[PDB]
Amino acid sequence: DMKLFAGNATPELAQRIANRLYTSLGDAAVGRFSDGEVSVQINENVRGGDIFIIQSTCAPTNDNLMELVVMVDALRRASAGRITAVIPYFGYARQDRRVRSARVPITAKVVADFLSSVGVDRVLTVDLHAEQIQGFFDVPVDNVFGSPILLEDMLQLNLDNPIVVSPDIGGVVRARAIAKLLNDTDMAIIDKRVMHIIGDVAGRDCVLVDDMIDTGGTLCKAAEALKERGAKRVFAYATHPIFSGNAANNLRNSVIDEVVVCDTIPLSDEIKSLPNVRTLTLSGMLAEAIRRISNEESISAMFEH
Amino acid sequence: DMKLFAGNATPELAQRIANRLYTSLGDAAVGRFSDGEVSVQINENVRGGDIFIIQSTCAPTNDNLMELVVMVDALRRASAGRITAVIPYFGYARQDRRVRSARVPITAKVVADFLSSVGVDRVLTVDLHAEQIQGFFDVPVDNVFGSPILLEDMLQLNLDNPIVVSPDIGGVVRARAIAKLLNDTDMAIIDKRVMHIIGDVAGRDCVLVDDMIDTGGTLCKAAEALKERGAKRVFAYATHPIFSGNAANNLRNSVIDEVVVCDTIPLSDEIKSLPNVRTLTLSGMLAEAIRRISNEESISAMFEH
Amino acid sequence: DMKLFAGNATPELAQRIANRLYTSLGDAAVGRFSDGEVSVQINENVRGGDIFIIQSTCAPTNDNLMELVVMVDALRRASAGRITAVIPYFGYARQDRRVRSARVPITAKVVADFLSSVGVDRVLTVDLHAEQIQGFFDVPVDNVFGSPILLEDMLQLNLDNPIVVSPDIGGVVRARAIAKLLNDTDMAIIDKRVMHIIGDVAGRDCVLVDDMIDTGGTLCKAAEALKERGAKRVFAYATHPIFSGNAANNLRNSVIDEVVVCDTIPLSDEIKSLPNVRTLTLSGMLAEAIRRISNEESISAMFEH
Amino acid sequence: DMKLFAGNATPELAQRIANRLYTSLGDAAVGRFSDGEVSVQINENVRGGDIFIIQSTCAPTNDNLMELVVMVDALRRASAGRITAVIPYFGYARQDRRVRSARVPITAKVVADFLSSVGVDRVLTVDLHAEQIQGFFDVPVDNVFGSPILLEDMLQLNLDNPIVVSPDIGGVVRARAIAKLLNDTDMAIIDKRVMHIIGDVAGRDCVLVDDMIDTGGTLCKAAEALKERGAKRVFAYATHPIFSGNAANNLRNSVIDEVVVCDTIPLSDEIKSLPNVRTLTLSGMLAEAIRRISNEESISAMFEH
Amino acid sequence: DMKLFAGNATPELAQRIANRLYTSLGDAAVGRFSDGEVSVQINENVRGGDIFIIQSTCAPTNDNLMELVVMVDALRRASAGRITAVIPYFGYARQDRRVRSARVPITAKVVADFLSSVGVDRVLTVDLHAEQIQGFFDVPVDNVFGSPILLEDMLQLNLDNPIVVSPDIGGVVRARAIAKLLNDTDMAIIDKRVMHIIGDVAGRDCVLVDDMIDTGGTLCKAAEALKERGAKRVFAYATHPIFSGNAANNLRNSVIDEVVVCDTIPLSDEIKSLPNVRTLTLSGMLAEAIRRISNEESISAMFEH
Amino acid sequence: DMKLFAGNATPELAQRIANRLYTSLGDAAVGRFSDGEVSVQINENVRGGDIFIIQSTCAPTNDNLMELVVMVDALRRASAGRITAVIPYFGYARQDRRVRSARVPITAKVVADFLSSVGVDRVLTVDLHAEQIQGFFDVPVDNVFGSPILLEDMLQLNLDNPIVVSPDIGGVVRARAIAKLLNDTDMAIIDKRVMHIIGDVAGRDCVLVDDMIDTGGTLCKAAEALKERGAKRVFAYATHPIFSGNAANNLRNSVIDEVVVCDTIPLSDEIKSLPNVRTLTLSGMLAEAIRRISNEESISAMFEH
Repeated sequence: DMKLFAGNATPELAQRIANRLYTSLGDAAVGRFSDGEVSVQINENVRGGDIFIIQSTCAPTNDNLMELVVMVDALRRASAGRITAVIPYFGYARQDRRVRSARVPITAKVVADFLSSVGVDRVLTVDLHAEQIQGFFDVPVDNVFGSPILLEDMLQLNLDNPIVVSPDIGGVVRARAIAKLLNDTDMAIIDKRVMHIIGDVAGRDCVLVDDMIDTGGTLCKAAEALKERGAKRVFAYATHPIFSGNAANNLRNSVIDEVVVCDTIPLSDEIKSLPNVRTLTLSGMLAEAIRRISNEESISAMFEH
Repeated sequence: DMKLFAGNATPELAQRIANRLYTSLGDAAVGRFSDGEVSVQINENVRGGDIFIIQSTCAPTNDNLMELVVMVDALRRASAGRITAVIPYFGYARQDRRVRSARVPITAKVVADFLSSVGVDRVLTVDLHAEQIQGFFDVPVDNVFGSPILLEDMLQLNLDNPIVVSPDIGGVVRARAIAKLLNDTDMAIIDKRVMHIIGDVAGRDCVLVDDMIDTGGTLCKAAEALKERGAKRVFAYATHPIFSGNAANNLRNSVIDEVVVCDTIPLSDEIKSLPNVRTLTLSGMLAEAIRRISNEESISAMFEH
Repeated sequence: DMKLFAGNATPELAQRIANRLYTSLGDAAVGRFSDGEVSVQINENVRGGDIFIIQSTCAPTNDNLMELVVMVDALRRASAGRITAVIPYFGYARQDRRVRSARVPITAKVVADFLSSVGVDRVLTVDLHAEQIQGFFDVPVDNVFGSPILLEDMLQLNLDNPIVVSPDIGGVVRARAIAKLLNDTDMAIIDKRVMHIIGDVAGRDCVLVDDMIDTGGTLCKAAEALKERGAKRVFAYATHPIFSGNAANNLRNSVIDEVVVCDTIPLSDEIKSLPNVRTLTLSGMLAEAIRRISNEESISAMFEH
Repeated sequence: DMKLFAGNATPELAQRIANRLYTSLGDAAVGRFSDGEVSVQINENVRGGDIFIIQSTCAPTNDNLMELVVMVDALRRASAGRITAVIPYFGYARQDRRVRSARVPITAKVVADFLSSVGVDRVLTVDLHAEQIQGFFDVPVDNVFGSPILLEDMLQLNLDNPIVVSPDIGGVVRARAIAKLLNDTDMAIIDKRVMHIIGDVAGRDCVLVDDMIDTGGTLCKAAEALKERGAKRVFAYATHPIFSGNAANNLRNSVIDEVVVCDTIPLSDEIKSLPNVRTLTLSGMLAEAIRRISNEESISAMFEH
Repeated sequence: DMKLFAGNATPELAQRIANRLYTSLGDAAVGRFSDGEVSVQINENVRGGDIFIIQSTCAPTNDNLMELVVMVDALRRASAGRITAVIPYFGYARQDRRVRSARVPITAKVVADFLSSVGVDRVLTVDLHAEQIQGFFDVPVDNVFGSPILLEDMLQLNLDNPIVVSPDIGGVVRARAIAKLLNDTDMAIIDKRVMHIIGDVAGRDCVLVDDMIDTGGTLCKAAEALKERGAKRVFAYATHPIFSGNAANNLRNSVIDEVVVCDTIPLSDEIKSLPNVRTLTLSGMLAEAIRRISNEESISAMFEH
Repeated sequence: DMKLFAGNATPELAQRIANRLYTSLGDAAVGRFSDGEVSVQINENVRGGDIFIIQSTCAPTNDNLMELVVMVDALRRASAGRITAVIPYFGYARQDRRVRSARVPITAKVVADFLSSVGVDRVLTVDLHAEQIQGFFDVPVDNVFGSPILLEDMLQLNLDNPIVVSPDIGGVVRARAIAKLLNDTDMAIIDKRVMHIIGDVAGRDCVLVDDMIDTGGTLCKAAEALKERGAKRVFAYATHPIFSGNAANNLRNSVIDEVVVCDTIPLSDEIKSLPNVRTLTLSGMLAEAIRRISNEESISAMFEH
């Protein structure tokens, strides 16, 4: 009784997930009216079904989120059994954007409350900030991780002497975990006092790890700082290729030799033109997670022995 | 303790209302981040205050609505006393858009629930469809009407022998009311069997009345149909100048001599270039309504003796 | 696991539905105490069952609605699995009753909220005003239509040259739909300027169509107006036989030759004494709808090819 | 900013309260439509006001309760500041009606939830069962007592040697309290094994005390049982004169010399014809309670030194 | 799909129930941090399962209740299907504790609301005060009774001429029911004017019945009062052995020959040292109730033919 | 109309705040029953008042939290106007306690929801983790900071050459802020690879800064690590003196010369016996914050020019 629907944010990823589930996307016409309002209508029978909506809240964030909530409402009024919102990238949840006024909203809370109000039953995201936002949901949240796929790709290319360098001081726990998993290699930290790199970096291959790349910026500066001191090659691995701002003149005019990202965001054409940017796929893991959520099997058993 | 804030949809109308209230707009920086997410921060002290947010949900509808709800959340977390959302045009509430699938959402209900969830205390709209949407709100809704201003402008230009013609069959009650108010003049109906005009139209001045103009379309066709039979001049009066689609080649290539609208929507530049389109202002009525809501005075006493 | 319960509004219709489902009504003693309060007690085991309550909110409206909500509460506290309220006629939902004070409640909203609060999971009505009230429910609403049965009875009696006449101007969409379905016959409108009948009516058989008959009134006046100009016979078809006020001296002292109604309201004895009033039955359609709701089958597939 | 409104249950008591507050009842037309649905419309301006609704939920209980909730909704949608429901007698709250099925609703809970849902802010009742029902309300409940007025009337008529006799075993705490207050007189209990009267009753004046009289019944039987053994006179004092069933042939064909009740229920004409039934008034206490609730003064200071 | 979890209040009773269900307690580490906060973590996979939590809210009440709600939250965030809270003794629900200030909370309501908020779906208690507290829950409550087991143990020891004596006047209904069930024996009441025992007690065996024993106190005084007049033996039967205060010097320094209680509370060691205190077990009835709740079978059919 | 109430967690701090407000604590008897349940009763009249409850949720956490929610319920049922919960230390909110099972509750969310459910209107805490927990509250939260008082005490004792050292890597932002405020002194970090101290520490006075001290532990180890390399004196400044575990043998058997804490937790006697532990007071700041919250003045204006 599992049915898959998709919006307009990630149609390719939705098609890949549908292919790996040996099914097809549902028949729903999701489009825009003349004045810009979201138009949604369901042409299938979804009564009592187990519905999954694959809709990342990537740029344009507001249109995608409105599509998501309007589809949820249309499916809830059509007597759908359970609605799961598969959101590969959760939009209004970034923590590294704080302009100092102290009178600011909590937009992740707003989005979580609106999702719960419109009728969402479950959430399945990828690499959420798994310390804060899971408390904003009154519905169960299944957070799956893109780290295993990125790490299994890291092990493929046979780095000389890998060292994991966190691009900043906030994200050192993830770097430590990846370093421990990756053959228990060495450890390094970039600190912005200028740059204060901590550890030994000389004649090695560095692997910067992050959950996001917005405008290059911090990653490009960290790569430059640790390549000033004779790092052989610099590989930057990220899960969410937001690539806003310029992010195409920052990557080209940089010393990073390869940026590896996942396919949670469509990765617009100008980035595709770059030669040193390669994208992985989360379709297999997301399909397995969807199948296990539908059948009430252990999601955590997918990531550990 | 009344404070006024504005977003980015209607900044001119908000400034006019603030001028007529002998006050100034509050200091809130409402803008966009690099990736398109709404950024809101309040630079004033709004603790215990009586806050009004002037934000029409016009095109682009989703960005404007997200600005509105994010401002409401930011003000609610800043210990604002009461939050009133002054929405001159309510976006996802049109009834004349029905594509036949029968599995469709009720978007006005979704917007009303999200407004109530984020922390809105009152709503003040202009010319809402005052039979359905007021039941979707669990907060009080003050619906003020743009009919008195349009009618007082109608009486100014000294029509030869005015006759009120409803552009379609759904909106005949409003046409009857305006005809009764306007010196108890004659009555006519356009019916789409082709066009089936009902009543006497010959050597008179016709005044089409509607609450909205989207793409010309129905109004242009009605004007052509009733000018086939020797109508002297045709004036179309509307409250909400949505003007989507073309709405600039429809108006120019038409026989309408003057289109009079209100200022609930910014009325983009290409429409401004047209010579036969003139806009009124609702700033005085909205300012009086805001002042009466703040002081708990009779709003209905503003429109009747 | 389907169980059927009934109150005191429509016991005959409930028995007919139970007969067509090859089952029997549940054992619940629904009665009145000495002081007039509703007494409800369930003598069956309804734990985990799929419960349906057949209770029209017809006159006396308040007693019937109180019976309905008290039965819902009694079944919800008895660990019933799902409760569906089959309401053939929704009571506080009429739109053609507006006395002008502008300070009035929305009673349909009140009833919907109270139904949702007491523990109703689904609603199944017949010929609701399917543009407004479905937004007042936060539970799914299945609106089934009595039009197919009335129309299939219309086609039986072999009208000479049928023409569909809407009794007023508000309900012209339904008349147009029925005219299109009924061999694509002609079209006519009654307008109250006196009566302003639009179209050709002479030597034909007219079929007035409405969703309700309260006191004769509008239908009797329309029949008189269109029989002034040589209409052969006049048949009035309605879904809800409210028949309040007099509605028995209006029908007898009228020129309508046959009034055909459905059995959503018990149709009290004085109306039964009339010879020109004949009632159809919705028991088959309601039984099929109940069976399809219980088994999660397509309700819309019942009404279209 | 205090305004008083009334329904159709207790219009005389509402008028008395309005007279003692030196004000007048608000202008609201509360009536019935042709089909029996409650019609409510507010002809006053109640924006920001402090509204009190005086509406007992006495027989007919369902119509009165529907009037109450419809008035509450009409006032809440008219931007009323605070709504207090003054309910002199709470209807669906009796505990001495238990038919043994164990699958029964809790109707007091249903009424409390519906009152809270429709928009009631406070409740002010008289002689509620102040151990259970106050937990069913999520709004503050002010329970005032009719005991002081009944007791001050008891002390007036100069009983020979008063003894307080509880009509049954459940209500012995109230009898003990009244006996302690009434000059610390003696104590007696009626027990239904036949009747098992406990204590000394001979040559004395007995004063049965209860919060309600439904059909005579228990009180008449207790009076007969304790007058079998030479009780001089028997006075029955109650707060709520429900007087359902017969309650007019039970009182006449009884040995009770005087039944004293309050005016929370209109006390229909046949009871008025009886000579041995006298009614007190709670209008003064209710007016003082309303005035103290509006001004945020101590209600409990009204009943104690 | 049934899983059983336990806290730290009643681990022995939970183990007995798990043994009678031919299963084992789930793997959850419920403990305390250094500062006293409750630590809970689930080491099993409970996705989609039917979870039961066996946790009495006995002394220490606050720690046990916090353990219960924290386990409920941990299981709800782990995608548990349905959570049933098996609470053999409900803590904040006693009615025989009223200190006179009239400004007091309703703690049973607070606990019920917090249980409903944290995510509890059903409640299964033993010998609750089944007239008030069941209305405080918006989730179904299954109240099972320890009376059959106590009564079947009463019939075992072959009393000479049993007479059921209620320890006070409030609990006479339960005493009457047990007397009717126990061979329809005689009836007696203890009344505190000193003690006013009602009925014949001489040369008989008395069986005091209560739902609770807190500090001896009332039961010890009643036993002394009815043994002043030549009662052969006095047996006190209770369901909840709270045994607070002293309750060990009251029982030893008393004339009660045997106190029989159930195992809803762990019955601390000093009480175990007493020779005249014997405990029964509710594990069989609770296991049957759990099995019937999981399989949606009639609970009431467990207690009657 | 401001009234102050206190529980049993922090009676001294509550008395100090009441003294600085020139008022007295309200008359509420907050105690324990025999079985350990919280007993609360209000002996004052709090109708319409502006109530503040000063109750830290410190050890024993569960008893203190239950006292808090029971007082809130008792005051809400007594018609209190607004209830503000002044919680100097929020209990179930620590983030540095993560045992790895991934099936764990979010206890801060549970406490926030229960506070909102029982009827709390506002929260005023001290040095909360101001990035996560403020989103768990649907009521406004006023987070005041103990940093200004600790820093003004730091500047008093005339350190030789102060350097701020963060005890770990998570809390480096607060250390950077305090270093910038404290004459823009130098910066250092302790990193646990053993200890990896970053920066220059030799012949200086180090000032470790943290929001909490639980068991010494991390702070003692950091002090030892940075005193291995010739630090003159080591001062540890904290806001919340939890001091659980041993925390009295860790501090004595350490090289820290002075531990300065605030008075949000009663700081039990064994810690008082230590000579090198000195406590500050937040009573002035909390009194000013309470006064400004009551009068709707700017709280943020208290901490900045």
